[PDB]
Amino acid sequence: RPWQMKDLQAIKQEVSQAAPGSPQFMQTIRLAVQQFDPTAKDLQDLLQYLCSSLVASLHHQQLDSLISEAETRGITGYNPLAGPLRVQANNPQQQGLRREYQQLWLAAFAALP
Amino acid sequence: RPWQMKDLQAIKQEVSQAAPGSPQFMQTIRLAVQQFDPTAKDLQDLLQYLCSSLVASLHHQQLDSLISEAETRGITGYNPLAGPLRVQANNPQQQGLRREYQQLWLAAFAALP
Amino acid sequence: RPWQMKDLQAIKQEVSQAAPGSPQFMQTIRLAVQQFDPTAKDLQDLLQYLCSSLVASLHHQQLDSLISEAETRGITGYNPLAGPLRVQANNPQQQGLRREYQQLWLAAFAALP
Repeated sequence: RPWQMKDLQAIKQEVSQAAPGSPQFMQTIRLAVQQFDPTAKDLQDLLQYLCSSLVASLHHQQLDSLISEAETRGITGYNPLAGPLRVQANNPQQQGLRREYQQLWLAAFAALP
Repeated sequence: RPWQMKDLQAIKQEVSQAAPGSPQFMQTIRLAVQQFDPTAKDLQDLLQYLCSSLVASLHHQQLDSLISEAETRGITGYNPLAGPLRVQANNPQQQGLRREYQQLWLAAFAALP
Repeated sequence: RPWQMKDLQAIKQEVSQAAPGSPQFMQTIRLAVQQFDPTAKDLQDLLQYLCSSLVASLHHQQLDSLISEAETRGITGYNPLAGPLRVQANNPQQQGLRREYQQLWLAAFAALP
C-alpha cells in the first residue's frame, strides 16, 4: 500500500518552510518512512518530490559513503554477490534490507549540515 | 487497526500551538490513546513525531520512574520473569499491561510543566 | 459505526467557539448522538474530549440526578437485577436503555446554566 498522491502532498506541504536536515523535516520524514515501509524506489520518488536536484545529489553521495562504510563493516543478511544493495532492498522478501536502507537514507538526509 | 498518517497529522496540527501537558494537549492525546489502543512501540513513534528530543528524554525519565514504582509494587498481570513492561505491553495478549503502559505514559507526559 | 478521530476532532472544532448549553453546542451534540447512536462509553469519551474537567463534573452531577429520578419513576426496559443504566447501556441489545441515557445526557448538558 505505497502512499497515494494525497499522502505525499500532505508530507510535502507540512515541511514547506523547514529546510532539509532540520529536526522537523527529519521527524516527519521518519514518521512517513517508518509508517509506510517504502522500498528504495519509493524513497527516490519522495526525495525527488520534496527537495531540488542539488539536495538529491548530496543525499546520494552521503548514502553511497554510508553504504560503503556499513557494508564493509558488515550487514545482517547482505549477500553482495546477488545484486547491489539497492536492488536487494526493493525485493519484498528482504525486510532487513529495507529497514537498513531506510535508516541509511534517513541518516544521509540528516547529515547535510 | 493502527493509526495512519492522516490521524497523526491531525493530532499534531490540532495541538501545534498548545504546550506539552496543557489541558488541550492532554485531552487530545488521551483521546487518541484511548481510541486507537496502541502498544508501546506506537506510543514511542507518536512521541517522536510530536515533541523534540528534549521533551522525549524528560518524558522517558518520568515514565521510567512511574513504571518503576508501579511494577515494583507488583501488578496483577505483570510477571517479571518474562521481560520488561515495555516488551509485555507489545504482546497483544497482555491487554492489562498495555492499558497500564498507556496510563503511565499519559500521566508522565502530563507531569512535565 | 463508532466515531473515529476525524469525527470527534470535527465536533470539537465546531464546538470550540460556543459554550455548553448554548444553542450551537446542544445542536451539534444532539446531531452527533442521534447519528452515531453511541453508548455510555463513547459518550463519556466525547465529554472528556470536549470540555474542561469542571464542566464534566457538573454534567455528571446533573446526569446522576436525572438517572436517579428516572429509576425511581421507572424506565420501560430497566432491570436493576443486572447492573445500573450506566452499565446496561453498554450492552448492544438494550437499545431502549441506550437511547434513554442519551436523552438524559443531552438534557443534563442543556440544563447546566
